[PDB]
Amino acid sequence: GTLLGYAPGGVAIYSSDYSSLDPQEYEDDAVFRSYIDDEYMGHKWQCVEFARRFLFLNYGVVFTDVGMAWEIFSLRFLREVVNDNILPLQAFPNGSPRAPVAGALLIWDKGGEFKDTGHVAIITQLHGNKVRIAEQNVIHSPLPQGQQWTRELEMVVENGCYTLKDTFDDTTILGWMIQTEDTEYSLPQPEIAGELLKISGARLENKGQFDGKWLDEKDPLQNAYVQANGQVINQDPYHYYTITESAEQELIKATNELHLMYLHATDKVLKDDNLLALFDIPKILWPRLRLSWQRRRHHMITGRMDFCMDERGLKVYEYNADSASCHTEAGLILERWAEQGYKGNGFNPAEGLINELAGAWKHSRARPFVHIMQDKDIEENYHAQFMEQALHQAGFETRILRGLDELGWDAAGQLIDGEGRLVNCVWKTWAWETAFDQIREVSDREFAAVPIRTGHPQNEVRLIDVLLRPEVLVFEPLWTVIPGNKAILPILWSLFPHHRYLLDTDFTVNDELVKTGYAVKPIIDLVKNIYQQLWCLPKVDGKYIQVCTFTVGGNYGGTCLRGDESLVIKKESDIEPLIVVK
Amino acid sequence: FGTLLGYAPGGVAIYSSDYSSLDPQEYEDDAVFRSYIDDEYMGHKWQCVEFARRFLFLNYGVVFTDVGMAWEIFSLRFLREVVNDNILPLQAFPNGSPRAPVAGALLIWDKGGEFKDTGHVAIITQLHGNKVRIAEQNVIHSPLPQGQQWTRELEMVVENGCYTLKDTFDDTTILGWMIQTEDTEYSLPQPEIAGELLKISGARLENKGQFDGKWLDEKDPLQNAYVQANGQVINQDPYHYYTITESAEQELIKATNELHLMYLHATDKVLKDDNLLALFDIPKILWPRLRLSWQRRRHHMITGRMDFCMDERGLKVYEYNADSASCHTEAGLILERWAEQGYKGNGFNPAEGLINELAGAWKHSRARPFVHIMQDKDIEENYHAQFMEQALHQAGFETRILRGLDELGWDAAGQLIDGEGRLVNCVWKTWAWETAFDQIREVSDREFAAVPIRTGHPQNEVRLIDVLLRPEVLVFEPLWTVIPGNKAILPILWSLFPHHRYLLDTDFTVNYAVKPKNIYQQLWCLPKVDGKYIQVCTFTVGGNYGGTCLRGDESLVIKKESDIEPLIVVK
Repeated sequence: GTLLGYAPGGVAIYSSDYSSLDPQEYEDDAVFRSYIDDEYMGHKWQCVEFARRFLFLNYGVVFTDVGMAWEIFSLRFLREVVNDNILPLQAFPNGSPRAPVAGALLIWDKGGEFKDTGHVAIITQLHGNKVRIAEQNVIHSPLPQGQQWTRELEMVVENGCYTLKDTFDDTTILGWMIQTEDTEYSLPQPEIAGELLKISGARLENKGQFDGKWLDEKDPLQNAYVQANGQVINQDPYHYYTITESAEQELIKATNELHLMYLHATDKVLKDDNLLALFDIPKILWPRLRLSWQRRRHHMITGRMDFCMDERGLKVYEYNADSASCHTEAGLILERWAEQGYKGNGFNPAEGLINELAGAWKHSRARPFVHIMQDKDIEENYHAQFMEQALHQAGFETRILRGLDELGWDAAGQLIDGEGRLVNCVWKTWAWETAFDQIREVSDREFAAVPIRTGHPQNEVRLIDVLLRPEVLVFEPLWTVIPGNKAILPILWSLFPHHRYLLDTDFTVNDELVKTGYAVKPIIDLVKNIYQQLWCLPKVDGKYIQVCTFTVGGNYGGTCLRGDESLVIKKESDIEPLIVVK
Repeated sequence: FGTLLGYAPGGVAIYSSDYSSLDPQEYEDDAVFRSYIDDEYMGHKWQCVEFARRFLFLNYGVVFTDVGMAWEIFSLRFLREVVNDNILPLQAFPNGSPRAPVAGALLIWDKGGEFKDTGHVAIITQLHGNKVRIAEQNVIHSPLPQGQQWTRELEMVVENGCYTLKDTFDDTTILGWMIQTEDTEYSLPQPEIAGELLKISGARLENKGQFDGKWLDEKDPLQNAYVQANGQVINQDPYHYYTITESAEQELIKATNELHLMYLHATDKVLKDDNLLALFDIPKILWPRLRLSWQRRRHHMITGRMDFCMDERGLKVYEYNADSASCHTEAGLILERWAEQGYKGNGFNPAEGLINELAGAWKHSRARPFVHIMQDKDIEENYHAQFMEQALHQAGFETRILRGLDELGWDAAGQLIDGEGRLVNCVWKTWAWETAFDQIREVSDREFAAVPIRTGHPQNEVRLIDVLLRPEVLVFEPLWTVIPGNKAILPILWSLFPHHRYLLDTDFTVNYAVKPKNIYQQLWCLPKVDGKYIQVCTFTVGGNYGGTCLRGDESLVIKKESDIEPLIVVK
């Protein structure tokens, strides 16, 4: 790219002339990711990337990384990065009585000059009747000296209403967005047609594509997967499901927003002992759990959100931020599946998974050498190996520890592995709860802190002795156990009452819950517990399908489907092949 | 020395502190004896106070003011939550209290017996029935038995609802325990220092002509720069000096640490509300960047200076300059010269550790390997810049001093560079932030989305604001440090800690000096001591105490030109 100049605040404007590139460079997709310290801004040097980066550097906020600029007009919040605050963002149509202001996002719908993507610019200066903007991927030649705008648009005020005129004539300006609590004159948030949220069944032409060994056993990752499952993804590989590109766009927005909503709920829980007590976490760990949250809220690498998605809308059921899995099936096995038998133009929405994980690890505070800790269990073998691939791609060295036998302490009481190498950075497949169970009887009135071992007769190291060791940096962080506990659903609801992605939930039976019908779930019959309005999964080609999204560093990492003949998906229920289509 | 004896609960290591085996001169000053966890100073290896701060830190994320001797811990009434700097109430209960000791409590010994002058501190690690197990450093000196995570067990007697603990030594005095709780029932009222000990005294040296010639070295660049700005002078009569008691210094150490946190809380309140913030006269265009600075760099302040009124009536802070504080050179170097050249008593200059405290702060900062020092073309700024450069060098940083803005330019990519073409990306400035603010005071936040700083110019003319507000430049002190030194913060401070012993009643309305929309504060004038009004000033370094110095003037109001006065702390 080329530096064209700077918008106010010292924000660089670049040319995204992919032309001057050869396909050999474009093989490493890390060179296209624009970052400011460890915060992903976007793709060099797109319009969306300039807008996030400008808002980030000048105000410390960003907005959900939607695939196309016209999509921004449907967002109703900006994310304050340092504390993850959700700030209200309003939309105003061109011709609005709400005049455009300095710093507003100016959005173009698709069409004309901005054909299929629409566009975004930042309004940088109000020069009387002209509206100066800065933007990327429109101008590609250096700007005059000292000019800190890319284009100037004329604004007309007639009858208390404001109308901007583009410099192009076949385009359509949707309007401007202002971060404010005032909703006067604002557009109500667009609602996706329910029909586009329907999950459809599909069938491949059966030419025996999957009759033999379609996963390669020689690839240790795929063979490890085969050792735990066989040459199998689902019961009938010729059957798969599709969702619309619009549904995926909605899943991408919901994933990002819900992540921030869960962090707010987690913070509300952690600030009140009466709420925290509902999560069944040993009191003795409370100070460390709180400590973890205060300093590592941004250190979560990956999680998984499960939804109910059909013509009625999108509803979250759960968010496992601690021990999420299914990454291998969705990011690797489904790719081989598509390769082997799919020939349409759609795509597997979890295709970008590995790359996204690598970026998270590269921009984390992990140590150079990461010990991967898994249980001696065949499914965990491939999950651990899939993550090891992402770690290596990001530049880390690793050692996989199966069970706890090779761990011991050195003469100074520091944990070491089998090669006598100090252990101080762990990525685990173990659920934290497994570690909690080892000290569930340690009273916080008797002990000042957890009496973990630092030496032992038979050099016997327990899981809890490594995870709670101050010198060991653990992923996922301790605080991640909060999100997945159903005790948080009533809290999430009180913080965002009647949110389009939430289900009415409470600790008591409301009058809303009686009229609506509700499920009683223990901290599971249908009608101390939580009560939630009923909202069962759609049944599609003989199975109840649940839509799942992966979060990676708090952002969307892809989507996959889980299906079952029962109305209740279990951890053993199958991943089903998913293809996103136009 | 430093032998690992075992661990207390939570994985906290217990080390033996056998100094003997080596140098005295170096145990103190060498950075190798300062215990840290990541970037947070824990203590002196491997003392009792150090183990208590680190135990509390690693296990709960909290610490307590780093007082000189264990027994003084008993007088503290709060713990500091490190991440957010919250002030947590801390209560003290005497031995024999109806308030029982809890696991995690600080157990303090007064001086006396086995704990001679220092007193002692331990943490209560386990309540095993009628025993109380503790962990501590600087008592045991042999490894503990395998798997034992306490250094001593002590018997507790429960007679009539009152708990009394018995020590294992028999010539000692256990003051009691401290618990972090908001419940004050059965708790000790915070000790008040007798006013007499807070008096500043005048004293004189035996005049043998020690100051007749050049007592400052003009061959030393730093000392010569000081002389070029002042002559061979520290004050008007170098045979005259002042003293304060070790007890007063102890009081100034505590107050300094507490007041820094209190000012951080008032800063937060200010930044959380536009109504409050508008009172500080900071260009509104700068507001989002100022808040970002506060949010991300609260722990990044390097050094500041608090000015107090101190005498028999108490200790009262007047101001905290967290942006452009000076006097470090006079207090940390010139007074060292002065004492050396003419003082022959047993006391010490309380700002003697200033240079080393600053070096530590820089070493533990996020400053970049190469730091440009930016100063204006002003004679007193020359020596302040060089004093700070010396601390940066000591901490491992490379530097280059920029005087005025002329050598600064932009390369082809519009990035800032110095006269040698090196990229400028980390600056420590002697310039006050307000000087830069002034350059963009007319930039409206209604017309411009952000500050229209230059990234190029017809005559390659770089302004101070074009550097300090550049995203790629990491500036010290951070932009938020402009808030503590503004008088408009005094009423906020008061509202947050009403009737606090170190504050002066101040409000925007009259509840009585009037300071310029006005602030009204209770009258409270500086004491006159040997012909001058004397102000007591402490340096903060990384939020911690870095020393004390005195400033005096014939007038009741000390000015920046006011003289630093030789200061000795004595028993």
